[PDB]
This record gives sequence, C-alpha cells and structure tokens, in this order.
Amino acid sequence: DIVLTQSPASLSASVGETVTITCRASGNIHNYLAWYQQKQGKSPQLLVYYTTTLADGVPSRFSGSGSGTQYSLKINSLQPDDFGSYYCQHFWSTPTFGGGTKLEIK
Amino acid sequence: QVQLQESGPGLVAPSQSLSITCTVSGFSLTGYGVNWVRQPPGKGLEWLGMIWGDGNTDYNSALKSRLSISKDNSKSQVFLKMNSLHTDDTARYYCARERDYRLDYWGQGTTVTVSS
Repeated sequence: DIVLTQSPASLSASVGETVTITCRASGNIHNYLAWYQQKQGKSPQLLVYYTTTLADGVPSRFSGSGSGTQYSLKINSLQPDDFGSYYCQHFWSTPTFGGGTKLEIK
Repeated sequence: QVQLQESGPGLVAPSQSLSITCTVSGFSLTGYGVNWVRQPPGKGLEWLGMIWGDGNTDYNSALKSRLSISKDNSKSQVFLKMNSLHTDDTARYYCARERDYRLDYWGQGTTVTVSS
C-alpha cells in the first residue's frame, strides 16, 4: 500500500501567519490527493480534492499544490477557525491517510 | 442534505464481535460508495474499507480477514462487522459518502471501547 507521511506532525502558529504543511507519498499517486480539516470533537471535513480543487464553502486562503509523491497545503493568514488537525488522503489503488498535522495556536 | 448517522455497541469485551450501522439519508445507496474510517483516541484516521454502489467491496489489506462490510439498499443502511476484537480496536468509527475521489459527507462517528 502507498503510505503518506505528513510534516510537521504539529506546528504552533499565530493568527495572521501563513503556513505550509506537506504530504509525501511512498509511491506516485498521480494527483489523487484530498485534504481534510478536523476540529476537536467533530468529524473530518473535506477542504481540497484532486490536489488543487477547493470544496464548496472553503475560503480561498487555502491552497493545495503538488504532483508525483510531493503535495502541499498552504494556509494564508491563519484565522482562529483554522486551528485543528489536517489530514491528506490518496485514492491511487487502496486509499490511505497520512498521520495528520496538528495546528495549534501560539 | 445527505445525512449519515452511526450507531454501535459502546463498550464490548475483547474477542467478541462488533457490528456498526451507518444509516444514510438524502441519497441512494446504489449511486454512491460508503467508506468506513476509524480513529484511535489521540491518533490519526485509518481507512478500513468501502462498499461501492454496485455492492463490490474493498478492504484495508491488513485488516481484511477480520472485517466484513455489507449494506441493505432497501433500508439505506451500511454495516461494519469486526470479529475477534483487540483492545487496540478502540476508536471512533465513521462512515462517509464517496463521490469521485473524495469523502464529501461524514457521519459524526460512534465510539467503541474494547474493555474486559
């Protein structure tokens, strides 16, 4: 199976800062990559799919990029509503999830 | 208008089996897939398997042998069954709708605690 490794595992940041989180695959996933945001005590929520497409209602401060085995999620100027856990997931043969990135307020 | 609601056993003893139901609303079980995802306390998401609109299923290779997924189109229910529970089978279990390489609607999940 293709595994996903997320970096950093946790990051401390202030409101208004710009952050980038990485998702690396152990095999080529051909851009079939989605990103989810998860808040404390809620179910995950779709942010981005097919690498760069935003889900409806997702603010434009969010942007994804990547190809091959390297993908990124950039959040311009963090809002309080954005802290939480981020997960990348692929759909190249059997789906797997990365380990997650914890975004915590500095 | 899609809604997914999970119900499960709560606390169960190791080695028993577990059955979870995912009741869906607002869409047809014939037109979409339903995935099962779990989350151990304080850890990440783990993909378990899926059932396609057509009834074909796919599983996590590692757990394949312990899991069974089926559905009842008539009742709009999808089920997850796990045999020979381990303590590390403790997690929040979720069902999510699958549409074109994306999990767009998720239930709120159900907590299962494997405790003797």
